[PDB]
Amino acid sequence: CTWPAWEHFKRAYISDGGRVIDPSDARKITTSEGQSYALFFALAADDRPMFDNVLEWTKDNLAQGDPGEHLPAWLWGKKDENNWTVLDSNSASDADIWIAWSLLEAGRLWKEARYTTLGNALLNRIAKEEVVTVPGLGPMLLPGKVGFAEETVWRLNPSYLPPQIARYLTRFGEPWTTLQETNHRLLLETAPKGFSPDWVRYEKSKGWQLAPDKTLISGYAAIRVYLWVGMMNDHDAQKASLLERLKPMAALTAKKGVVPEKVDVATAQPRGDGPVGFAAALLPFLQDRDAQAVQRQKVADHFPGDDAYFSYVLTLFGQGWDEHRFRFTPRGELQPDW
Ligand SMILES: OC[C@H]1O[C@@H](O[C@H]2[C@H](O)[C@@H](O)[C@H](O[C@H]3[C@H](O)[C@@H](O)[C@H](O[C@H]4[C@H](O)[C@@H](O)[C@@H](O)O[C@@H]4CO)O[C@@H]3CO)O[C@@H]2CO)[C@H](O)[C@@H](O)[C@@H]1O
Ligand SMILES: OC[C@H]1O[C@@H](O[C@H]2[C@H](O)[C@@H](O)[C@H](O[C@H]3[C@H](O)[C@@H](O)[C@H](O)O[C@@H]3CO)O[C@@H]2CO)[C@H](O)[C@@H](O)[C@@H]1O
Ligand SMILES: OC[C@H]1O[C@@H](O[C@H]2[C@H](O)[C@@H](O)[C@H](O)O[C@@H]2CO)[C@H](O)[C@@H](O)[C@@H]1O
Repeated sequence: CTWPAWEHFKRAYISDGGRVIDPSDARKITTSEGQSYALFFALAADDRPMFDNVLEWTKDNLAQGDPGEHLPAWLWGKKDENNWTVLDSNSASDADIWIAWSLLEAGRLWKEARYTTLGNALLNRIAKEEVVTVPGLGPMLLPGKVGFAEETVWRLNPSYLPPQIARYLTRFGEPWTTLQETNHRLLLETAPKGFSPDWVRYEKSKGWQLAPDKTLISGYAAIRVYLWVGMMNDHDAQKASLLERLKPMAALTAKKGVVPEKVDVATAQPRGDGPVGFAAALLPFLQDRDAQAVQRQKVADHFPGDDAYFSYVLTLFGQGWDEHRFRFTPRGELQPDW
């Protein structure tokens, strides 16, 4: 029947009108990411009323009524004391992808063609507006429709296309067929010490820009890479290759029992202790039963409060998967626990 942590999330973080609010920002923001994760969780929980409430808010307030015609603006909130509105009209493609996947899986599982039609239109718009062929790489997913592509340099975010979602989307043909391959190579090629970067640049005639840099780190974006990989179905033939490349994050977490806040991608040097959400995010990733139980204790004893949006959503994914609240099939479909 119910998923208690999701029920609490609805009460503490989602407005009556269907917007996920990050309370830690003075502008009391909603992001397209937060909306997209709420759609996913509502679908996993078999919660069509909240799915629809969140979807309608997203459509009307981020997408000018129709995500098939307008990619959702990524940031919304208090712009001035008399104006709650879009704060940045640019898209975030990780959210766009999670919205598209959630609509397509809701349409399939709830047998609702309206969701399928909207998911298809949004997917097509993602391909049109934030997928480009990068010389040397092929088709790649940009992090947003503006701001990440210049004539000779591009910036990517390895957390933005979960491998299981890339595998699911290949059913729609190109560019998704090729994007699944370029995404897999992105993940393998940009983790030279086994740590995936938050953001990474590719430069024409030069390749991936992996030199040591205080900004080339596995942090609050890339923690999601390990989470997505951990939640891949074991029968996905590529899960093993990704676990093997990212194994240093598992070995480092097991060593002192603390997920690092930031790891230098070029040197593997860690700094800081990650929040509880990082512990939960590694639950599906850690294959060793003892290392995973150490992190489980931290999530149990330091479960995120109502002032911790990001750790809460990482916990709904990571603890949710740890509790069998949802699974992915080998093709990246939702295998629901309804
Ligand atoms: O125009 C001046 C300047 O713009 C640069 O492009 C910007 C672009 O204007 C801006 O919209 C975009 O903002 C990103 C933001 O940095 C990013 O953090 C956010 O990502 C979401 C995502 O959903 C998350 O899951 C995770 O990434 O965090 C947030 C949600 O919390 O997405 C927005 C939208 O893409 O950043 C661009 C690059 O900085 C130009 O590059 C520059 O040349 C110009 O000078
Ligand atoms: O016109 C564009 C869309 O506007 C939607 O209404 C928004 C209001 O314009 C906005 O003033 C209000 O802001 C709220 C905020 O939701 C709430 O969390 C905060 O505490 O108080 C603010 C001020 O009341 O948000 C709503 C959306 O939540 C229309 O609903 C929509 O149809 C229309 O397309
Ligand atoms: O880009 C990753 C991610 O950051 C989230 O907020 C972080 C923030 O990056 C960090 O500066 C702050 O100190 O802690 C929080 C998380 O505990 C943000 O909420 C996400 O939407 C964003 O995707």
